Amino acid sequence: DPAPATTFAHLDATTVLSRAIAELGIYPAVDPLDSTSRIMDPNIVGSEHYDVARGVQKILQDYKSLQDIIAILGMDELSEEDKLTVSRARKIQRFLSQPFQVAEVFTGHLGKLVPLKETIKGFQQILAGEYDHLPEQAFYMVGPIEEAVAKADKLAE
Amino acid sequence: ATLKDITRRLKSIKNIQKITKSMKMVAAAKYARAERELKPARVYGVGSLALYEKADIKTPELIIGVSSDRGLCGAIHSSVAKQMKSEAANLKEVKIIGVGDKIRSILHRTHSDQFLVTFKEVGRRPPTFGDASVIALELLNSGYEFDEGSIIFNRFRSVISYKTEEKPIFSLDTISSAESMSIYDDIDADVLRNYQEYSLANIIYYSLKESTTSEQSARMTAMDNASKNASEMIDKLTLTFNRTRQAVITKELIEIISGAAALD
Amino acid sequence: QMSFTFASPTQVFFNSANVRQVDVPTQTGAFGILAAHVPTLQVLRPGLVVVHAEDGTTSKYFVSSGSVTVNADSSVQLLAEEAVTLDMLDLGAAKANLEKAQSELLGAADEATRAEIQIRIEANEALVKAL
Amino acid sequence: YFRDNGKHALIIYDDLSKQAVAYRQMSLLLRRPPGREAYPGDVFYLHSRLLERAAKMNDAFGGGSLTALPVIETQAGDVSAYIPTNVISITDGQIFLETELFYKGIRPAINVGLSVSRVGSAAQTRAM
Amino acid sequence: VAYWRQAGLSYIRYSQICAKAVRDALKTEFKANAMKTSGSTIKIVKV
Amino acid sequence: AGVGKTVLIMELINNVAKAHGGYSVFAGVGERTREGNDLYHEMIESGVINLKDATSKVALVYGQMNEPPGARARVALTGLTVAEYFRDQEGQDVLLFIDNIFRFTQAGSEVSALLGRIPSAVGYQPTLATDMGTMQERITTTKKGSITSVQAIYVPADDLT
Repeated sequence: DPAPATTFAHLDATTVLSRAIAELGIYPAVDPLDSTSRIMDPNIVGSEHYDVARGVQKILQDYKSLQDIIAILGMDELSEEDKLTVSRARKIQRFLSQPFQVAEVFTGHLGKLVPLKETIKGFQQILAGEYDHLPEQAFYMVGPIEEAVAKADKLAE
Repeated sequence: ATLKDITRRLKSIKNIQKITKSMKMVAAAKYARAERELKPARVYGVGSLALYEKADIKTPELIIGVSSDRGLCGAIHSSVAKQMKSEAANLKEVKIIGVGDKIRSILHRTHSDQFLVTFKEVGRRPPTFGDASVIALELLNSGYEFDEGSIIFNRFRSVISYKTEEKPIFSLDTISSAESMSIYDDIDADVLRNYQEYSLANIIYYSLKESTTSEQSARMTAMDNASKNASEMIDKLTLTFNRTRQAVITKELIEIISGAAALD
Repeated sequence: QMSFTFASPTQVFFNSANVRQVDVPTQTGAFGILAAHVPTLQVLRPGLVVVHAEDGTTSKYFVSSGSVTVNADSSVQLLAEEAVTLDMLDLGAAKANLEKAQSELLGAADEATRAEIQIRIEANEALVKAL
Repeated sequence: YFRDNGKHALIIYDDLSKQAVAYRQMSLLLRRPPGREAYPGDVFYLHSRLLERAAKMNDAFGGGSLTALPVIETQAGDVSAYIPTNVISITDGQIFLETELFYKGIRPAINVGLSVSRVGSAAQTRAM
Repeated sequence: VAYWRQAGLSYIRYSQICAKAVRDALKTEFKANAMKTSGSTIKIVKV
Repeated sequence: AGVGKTVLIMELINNVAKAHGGYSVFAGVGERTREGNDLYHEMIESGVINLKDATSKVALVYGQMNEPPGARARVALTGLTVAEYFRDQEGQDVLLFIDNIFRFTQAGSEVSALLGRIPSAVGYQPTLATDMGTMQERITTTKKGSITSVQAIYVPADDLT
């Protein structure tokens, strides 16, 4: 649509919220694959952030790729590292779900603010596979990754 | 993408779908057959083991596993692949036997050496007892002599289910010649071997047939799944289609007229 | 009594059926194990299997091979590699086979080959039993 | 004429697609509203009367006929297209021709399934 | 016997010759049916 | 199509309009004169039209493709108008066999364009709703009869969204 189409030029950061993500109830409901800032770059934001993000961006992306097959066609016609990424992407997915403190009316949850490190680290860890044996709901509606672990434990009963 | 693309997809996807059913029912038919055969077989392999485990069987102080040729019949094969790969360390000459041509690169690539034999035509035309004997006979007449031994196959449980089963293979005729087993014998080292033998074929057959049957159903399933999957998916697309389709149409009339016969 | 389990891979005829006895041309011998009977394994010859079914009926069979498996218990299991009911077997052939067989043996140089013939000879003969 | 003279005539309209184009063009140039797919509406009507003029006359009309063999050239199989849809709704069937077979050799190469005779069949041959 | 068994020969082989001789045996179409059993195609992979 | 369509229809006429002392109207909008011709003979044949009754049981009102739009466009309304007499006045449960609102719809729009009107979306007459509204609303059961309406529906593109 031309309007949004135009808009981008005038932007510096776009938050495109994904109807799908939203639809997954995930709140953050983002279309993270177009919630962006041009000002993403190791140069600017330090590479760690950047890279991790790129690893993520990627991870989702690859994952994205599969989806079309899997959609009718499930797994095992895929390798399990693909599964790993998928899962990770999924954990991550859930991890982006980060509750809403404001809208306890909507959520009941209290929402989180994640100071950056828990984020950078957070993903580095999941990526590190450090989370890759936890229940995915652990990341679901959490902010700081530790809490996801905490949440994991209890979700692990 | 555009209706084209979408259709390209759609088109092919049905084709697939159709195909997917084609593979499916053929397999299901095979399945039907597979069931039948399972009757004498059922007995038969079950029998072997009810000698072996009329009594029980033991080890001294080899494995064999079997599966199909193709995938897309679930990960049926992967299971045996898995479960024999798990084994081997302990052993006690080592051999593995993977009959299977799925077990062939899901397992003939590790034990591609420590395999004793592998058989092909592992399904993909209907295998029979004859084959079990075939595969049996020379196997004996081998130089890897049997140390340990388990037979891993997909034991069918119902079409819906198999559990990759395992048995012990104690072809090693000193299992037979020994223990209480010799006390359940009550007659010499001929028939000992020649049952150990005979029963090995029975089980081989059986196990195999269970496997293949499992496979047969698993392929059905795999082929099943898909043709359903396709169906839903079509359903979404076909809209997306339309929508863009009219969207277009309409919209062009706009540009054509009043959009460009606005005054044009 | 005996639960007689009669099968070939291919055909299961009686399955732990209350048969009185089966007299079995095991390579082992022809013995008529009735009912239960100690653990014993006997390997099935080719012969005819006579299934004294606990009822005065005896079903006839040719057994070719396999093993019968003699539990301790009542259930005795002929698992004949080949077991066929005599019904489907063929004299024209039996003789015919035998002739041939006998022809072959003679050139079937080496114990194994001769054997193969001999087995066969034996076989045809064992058909010839019933034929 | 023939139709009315008992004579059985065959007109093959070969092909109307190009005509339609022309016609549309004609409308538009006439300013005169066109319509669908930029084509005028009564390009249907146009043909409808025409094609209604292809008909099987009774005996009063000598039993004649004017059989109309329209041609439509599928433009990439497109028929969804307004006029074909028109025509489709008009016809007494359409005889779908398919390439693949042609390429197969298979000449006739038709897709019979897609071929249709809505009516044709009160006019065959027991033998057949 | 042993002219085969002590020709070694798999017991399977024996058996299979027997059975094969049965397959060899049988009447008419019955004998057709022989071949069923002698699915034995089983490709000879061998490592 | 002609899957004893007509036959069935004829049979339906039989089943109700006979049985229940109904009435029928057939409005042939944009059909083939030939098929209607055929239909005639069918109708004769069926005896729902009798050549012996110019008051048989079915009025065929035809505004075949060969007409200019307006005629085809009106032929349903026309018929409707008859049926309303028949409904109210003749008190009847009219069966109004309508062939074929789609072609009607189509016809309506044809003029919409050519009338220089803007036929609304997808090309279709902006008044599509109101024309319908009034039409569909012309149809009903009153305190008098019913015009029970049987509408042939050509399904554009097997699509109907």
